Amino acid sequence: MKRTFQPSVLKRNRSHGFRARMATKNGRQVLARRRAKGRARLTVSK
Amino acid sequence: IREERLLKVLRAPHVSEKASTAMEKSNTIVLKVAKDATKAEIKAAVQKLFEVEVEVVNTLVVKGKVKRHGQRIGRRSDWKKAYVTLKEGQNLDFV
Amino acid sequence: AVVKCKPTSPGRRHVVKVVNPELHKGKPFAPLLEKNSKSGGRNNNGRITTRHIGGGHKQAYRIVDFKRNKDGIPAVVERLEYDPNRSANIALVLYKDGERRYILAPKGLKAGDQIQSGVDAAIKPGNTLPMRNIPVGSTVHNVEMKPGKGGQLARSAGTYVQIVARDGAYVTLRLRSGEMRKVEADCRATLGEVGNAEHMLRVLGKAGAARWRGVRPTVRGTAMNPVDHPHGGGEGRNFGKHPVTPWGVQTKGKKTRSNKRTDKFIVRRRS
RNA sequence: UGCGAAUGCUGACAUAAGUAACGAUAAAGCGGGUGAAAAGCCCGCUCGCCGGAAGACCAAGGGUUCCUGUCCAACGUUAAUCGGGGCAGGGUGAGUCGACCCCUAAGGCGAGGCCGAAAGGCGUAGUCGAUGGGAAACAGGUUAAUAUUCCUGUACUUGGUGUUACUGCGAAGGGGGGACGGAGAAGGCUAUGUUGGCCGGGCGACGGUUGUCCCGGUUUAAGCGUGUAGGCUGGUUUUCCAGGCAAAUCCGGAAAAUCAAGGCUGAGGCGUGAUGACGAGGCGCUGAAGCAACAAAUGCCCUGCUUCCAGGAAAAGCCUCUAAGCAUCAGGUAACAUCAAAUCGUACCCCAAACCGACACAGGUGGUCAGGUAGAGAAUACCAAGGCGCUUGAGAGAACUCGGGUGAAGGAACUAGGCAAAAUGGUGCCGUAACUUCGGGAGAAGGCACGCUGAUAUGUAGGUGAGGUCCCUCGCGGAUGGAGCUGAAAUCAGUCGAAGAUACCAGCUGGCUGCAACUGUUUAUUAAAAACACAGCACUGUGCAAACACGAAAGUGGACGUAUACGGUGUGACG
RNA sequence: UAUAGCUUGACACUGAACAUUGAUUGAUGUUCUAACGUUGACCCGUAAUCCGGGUUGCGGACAGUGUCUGGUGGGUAGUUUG
Ligand SMILES: [Mg+2]
Ligand SMILES: [Mg+2]
Ligand SMILES: [Mg+2]
Ligand SMILES: [Mg+2]
Ligand SMILES: [Mg+2]
Ligand SMILES: [Mg+2]
Ligand SMILES: [Mg+2]
Ligand SMILES: [Mg+2]
Ligand SMILES: [Mg+2]
Ligand SMILES: [Mg+2]
Ligand SMILES: [Mg+2]
Ligand SMILES: [Mg+2]
Ligand SMILES: [Mg+2]
Ligand SMILES: [Mg+2]
Ligand SMILES: [Mg+2]
Ligand SMILES: [Mg+2]
Ligand SMILES: [Mg+2]
Ligand SMILES: [Mg+2]
Ligand SMILES: [Mg+2]
Ligand SMILES: [Mg+2]
Ligand SMILES: [Mg+2]
Ligand SMILES: [Mg+2]
Ligand SMILES: [Mg+2]
Ligand SMILES: [Mg+2]
Ligand SMILES: [Mg+2]
Ligand SMILES: [Mg+2]
Ligand SMILES: [Mg+2]
Ligand SMILES: [Mg+2]
Ligand SMILES: [Mg+2]
Ligand SMILES: [Mg+2]
Ligand SMILES: [Mg+2]
Ligand SMILES: [Mg+2]
Ligand SMILES: [Mg+2]
Ligand SMILES: [Mg+2]
Ligand SMILES: [Mg+2]
Ligand SMILES: [Mg+2]
Ligand SMILES: [Mg+2]
Ligand SMILES: [Mg+2]
Ligand SMILES: [Mg+2]
Ligand SMILES: [Mg+2]
Ligand SMILES: [Mg+2]
Ligand SMILES: [Mg+2]
Ligand SMILES: [Mg+2]
Ligand SMILES: [Mg+2]
Ligand SMILES: [Mg+2]
Ligand SMILES: [Mg+2]
Ligand SMILES: [Mg+2]
Ligand SMILES: [Mg+2]
Ligand SMILES: [Mg+2]
Ligand SMILES: [Mg+2]
Ligand SMILES: [Mg+2]
Ligand SMILES: [Mg+2]
Ligand SMILES: [Mg+2]
Ligand SMILES: [Mg+2]
Ligand SMILES: [Mg+2]
Ligand SMILES: [Mg+2]
Ligand SMILES: [Mg+2]
Ligand SMILES: [Mg+2]
Ligand SMILES: [Mg+2]
Ligand SMILES: [Mg+2]
Ligand SMILES: [Mg+2]
Ligand SMILES: [Mg+2]
Ligand SMILES: [Mg+2]
Ligand SMILES: [Mg+2]
Ligand SMILES: [Mg+2]
Ligand SMILES: [Mg+2]
Ligand SMILES: [Mg+2]
Ligand SMILES: [Mg+2]
Ligand SMILES: [Mg+2]
Ligand SMILES: [Mg+2]
Ligand SMILES: [Mg+2]
Ligand SMILES: [Mg+2]
Ligand SMILES: [Mg+2]
Ligand SMILES: [Mg+2]
Ligand SMILES: [Mg+2]
Ligand SMILES: [Mg+2]
Ligand SMILES: [Mg+2]
Ligand SMILES: [Mg+2]
Ligand SMILES: [Mg+2]
Ligand SMILES: [Mg+2]
Ligand SMILES: [Mg+2]
Ligand SMILES: [Mg+2]
Ligand SMILES: [Mg+2]
Ligand SMILES: [Mg+2]
Ligand SMILES: [Mg+2]
Ligand SMILES: [Mg+2]
Ligand SMILES: [Mg+2]
Ligand SMILES: [Mg+2]
Ligand SMILES: [Mg+2]
Ligand SMILES: [Mg+2]
Ligand SMILES: [Mg+2]
Ligand SMILES: [Mg+2]
Ligand SMILES: [Mg+2]
Ligand SMILES: [Mg+2]
Ligand SMILES: [Mg+2]
Ligand SMILES: [Mg+2]
Ligand SMILES: [Mg+2]
Ligand SMILES: [Mg+2]
Repeated sequence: MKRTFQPSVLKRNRSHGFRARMATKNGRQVLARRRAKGRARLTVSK
Repeated sequence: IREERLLKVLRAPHVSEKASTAMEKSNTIVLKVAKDATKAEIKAAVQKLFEVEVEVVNTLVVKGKVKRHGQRIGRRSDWKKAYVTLKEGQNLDFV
Repeated sequence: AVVKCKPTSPGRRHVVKVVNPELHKGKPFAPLLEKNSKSGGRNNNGRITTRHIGGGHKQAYRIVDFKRNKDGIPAVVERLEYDPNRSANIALVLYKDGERRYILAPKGLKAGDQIQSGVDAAIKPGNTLPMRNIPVGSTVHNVEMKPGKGGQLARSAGTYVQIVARDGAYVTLRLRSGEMRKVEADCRATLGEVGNAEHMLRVLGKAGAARWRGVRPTVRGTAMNPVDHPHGGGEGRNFGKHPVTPWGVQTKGKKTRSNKRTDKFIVRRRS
């Protein structure tokens, strides 16, 4: 049957993209936390 | 267009079976060009350097494949492929 | 006219509709409609501020003239039209200078009638003028509350207010709810009553009829759980508590009006 | 600092055990080839399955899985020479397809602004935001892999510039259009199919088959011209008023003069496109026929028409009118000639082994195409095009389990309970009770006929409809006319079988009674119900800056509503 | 046991003049504008249903807000119930 993950790139980028993170302050804090940990991938941008 | 710009747009002639078949049947040469080279500057650089009269230019961006050199996995860079169509009375000059 | 459907199917048994043959058929006037998007009972925050709203048919908004500021210009009723936004029907009127507008169709006004609005206008159904010039005891509708704000009182179908007294600058009106309210005499009104008085004799007949108008199902608080409604749940059918709204406030008789700004304008409460 | 325990943590290895299982019972057999090795690879002939799909093609999602060569280390639930596996190379060609771009919906952000301990919330002007509106291409050919992109032929759209001949052009403004609902139906059509003609080939391993016989084909687009079935709508003129903030020659209103027409839209048809392409076959060359009638779409006219209430986007492109400003200038118009149409995607899978399910998983996944025979039918059965035999096989034919078939006599005696099974099942006609809200109950119940052949009637009723004749500007015209094609149903007589709704498909029925009026909703994953909802009823609050609700507040919903309205509560048709 | 909300009074924003009236000081009522409200009208910023300013009109020391305060307050919260 229908599972919980329905892949859509538009919804993905509008929810978790880089510009979405930079738009809000908590998103910028998330990006800072990810840069501090040394994540090779900050967001879902491709 | 800048003369220094046309010198850098061309990369290399593309050797292949399809390219050779098009060269002797459609009178079209396949060339490796810069990724940012447009059709206008491609035609200008070809007419300036190869000394051939270009009819029309078709381009396409080839995506790089994933390979493995030893134990490391890499991704080859992308490159644009130009189908330069010369006029019927024009042959190609190799220099 | 009023007509009862035939009990062919179980949904048409109790349906009682009102079909007006004098209403215009076809698309309304083009340069008088506006985009009207449904809300669903949700405010700017997105939460449901008013329950039981949502769905229904699509509706274009008809710009209705409630102020009637075009004074000293005769107008002729072109045709009565249907309005889904209000319970009263509207009438497209044409002015002497070639201007079309929407007005609340009063009771009895048919196509081809002459209407005017102004201090110099005449006393007839559909004419607008300041309440200081309207004779006492007359039945008016689309009455303003401020001098130049537009008609707010008696705008539904079959509603009307009566001028019970005029003393100085204020005019005492008897509202449709039985209230006596003082209003500035400089405010305007329209003679007659609001048409479509047979609107209250209609019966939907089925839940689908209510769902077409944007009304959603109402769940009784007694059928909910204690966490959902103050009436809460229980073992079987138990109430055991005073009836209250779903926020703790006691309904069924408790007055909720608290407004000291407009008490001076209210003569006698309803009953 | 000492380990045997803490259902202790990590790694390795036993046990069950060479046991279950190898993932839909659609199915395989044989010959040849390669190969170390062949049930699984390729080729060939038979067999079986799907065929509103297990076929074809897109949008999402994935990203090289696409094609070629090579390898069988690991992966593939077996082997593997094979692969969506490893390695190398190749492959995606656009002014016309989509993105991009112009315009907006819901919604988002938001200069100033308001509000708020801060962080921030709302929001004007604006700017983003498709799932919507806006310019333009078709047919054939070609690769191992791309094609509406490459080639051939034949087209179309937009913009810049230059020249020639005319000319009031101009918006961040006004008007029109864009521009819009459900259901029903038939008038003409087309896609398409059947048959007849013609063309090419055959005269059949077994009784006949030179004919009313067998097989196959019988195709052709966009565009341009013509302007038809149909649909909508009176046209031109002049004087006036100024509603569209200013103006208007535009729209709006008024008055008279005039003509019986005018304009817009519009499938399909025909000519051209096309002396071409394609074309069964024959020898990379050539290549005949390529027509007619009938039937007919859910597709087109049709954004039509009728009807109904629940009353059914916006803006831009486009047309039109002028303000400021410019008057041999600019700008606009018509013709021609050149230039430009950039960038990005294009491979491949999308009823799946490639997306979502940890899997090469009996699940899910939006959109378009829609052949023949029966059939009302997109059901169903068998087939076409096309695609597959589902990645462990070979034997035997125990109990037992699973899915089915049949069954003497009896027929619910079983069981908590007719659970499950068995049974009915279609068309046409006849006929049909209590009760009833007069609509129903009802397909009540029940009964009769159904195949094939001949005649009525060498094919009737009906449908379509050619040639000829007459009429009129003279035509895609009207009357006539009926060839031809097509074509039910009924009766009569005969006939065959056990049986003619012969297969698949395809109501079991009646009586009493509780509950809920009913159609609907509900505990995704043990409860679908008497529970929830519901139309109806009553009470109650609210006079608008409404009550009420979300918000420290601003603000928003209520509602661009106004007591015949809105909110809350209880009950639940109707008598 | 508290608290959001609702609600009562006092003080501040919050004034003027008169009449009645309880004790130089309070309360009541009637008029007024100048505080303040205006989700009434027009104009400007401005080719803007936000906002600000101006004029006018209507309300008007009312409403409303701040501190303190009495009541109510399973709406919410923390707990007890040997
Ligand atoms: Mg080209
Ligand atoms: Mg390209
Ligand atoms: Mg790189
Ligand atoms: Mg509009
Ligand atoms: Mg609204
Ligand atoms: Mg309600
Ligand atoms: Mg409405
Ligand atoms: Mg209810
Ligand atoms: Mg109700
Ligand atoms: Mg419950
Ligand atoms: Mg419970
Ligand atoms: Mg409670
Ligand atoms: Mg009980
Ligand atoms: Mg009791
Ligand atoms: Mg140890
Ligand atoms: Mg121990
Ligand atoms: Mg254990
Ligand atoms: Mg064992
Ligand atoms: Mg065993
Ligand atoms: Mg076994
Ligand atoms: Mg098996
Ligand atoms: Mg199994
Ligand atoms: Mg060999
Ligand atoms: Mg073999
Ligand atoms: Mg096999
Ligand atoms: Mg084979
Ligand atoms: Mg089927
Ligand atoms: Mg395919
Ligand atoms: Mg993609
Ligand atoms: Mg993947
Ligand atoms: Mg790709
Ligand atoms: Mg790979
Ligand atoms: Mg492959
Ligand atoms: Mg081996
Ligand atoms: Mg293996
Ligand atoms: Mg390979
Ligand atoms: Mg491979
Ligand atoms: Mg396009
Ligand atoms: Mg918006
Ligand atoms: Mg914002
Ligand atoms: Mg700011
Ligand atoms: Mg935009
Ligand atoms: Mg779109
Ligand atoms: Mg392909
Ligand atoms: Mg406009
Ligand atoms: Mg329009
Ligand atoms: Mg639309
Ligand atoms: Mg429709
Ligand atoms: Mg046809
Ligand atoms: Mg022959
Ligand atoms: Mg023989
Ligand atoms: Mg034949
Ligand atoms: Mg006119
Ligand atoms: Mg209609
Ligand atoms: Mg109605
Ligand atoms: Mg001028
Ligand atoms: Mg492609
Ligand atoms: Mg493709
Ligand atoms: Mg699909
Ligand atoms: Mg599947
Ligand atoms: Mg998968
Ligand atoms: Mg498999
Ligand atoms: Mg699968
Ligand atoms: Mg079929
Ligand atoms: Mg058939
Ligand atoms: Mg059948
Ligand atoms: Mg089959
Ligand atoms: Mg086949
Ligand atoms: Mg397939
Ligand atoms: Mg298998
Ligand atoms: Mg057996
Ligand atoms: Mg069995
Ligand atoms: Mg059986
Ligand atoms: Mg038996
Ligand atoms: Mg028997
Ligand atoms: Mg029996
Ligand atoms: Mg029995
Ligand atoms: Mg028994
Ligand atoms: Mg027994
Ligand atoms: Mg059963
Ligand atoms: Mg059965
Ligand atoms: Mg029957
Ligand atoms: Mg019955
Ligand atoms: Mg026909
Ligand atoms: Mg017999
Ligand atoms: Mg059934
Ligand atoms: Mg009982
Ligand atoms: Mg029920
Ligand atoms: Mg039901
Ligand atoms: Mg359940
Ligand atoms: Mg329920
Ligand atoms: Mg507020
Ligand atoms: Mg509001
Ligand atoms: Mg109840
Ligand atoms: Mg009851
Ligand atoms: Mg304002
Ligand atoms: Mg408590
Ligand atoms: Mg504690």
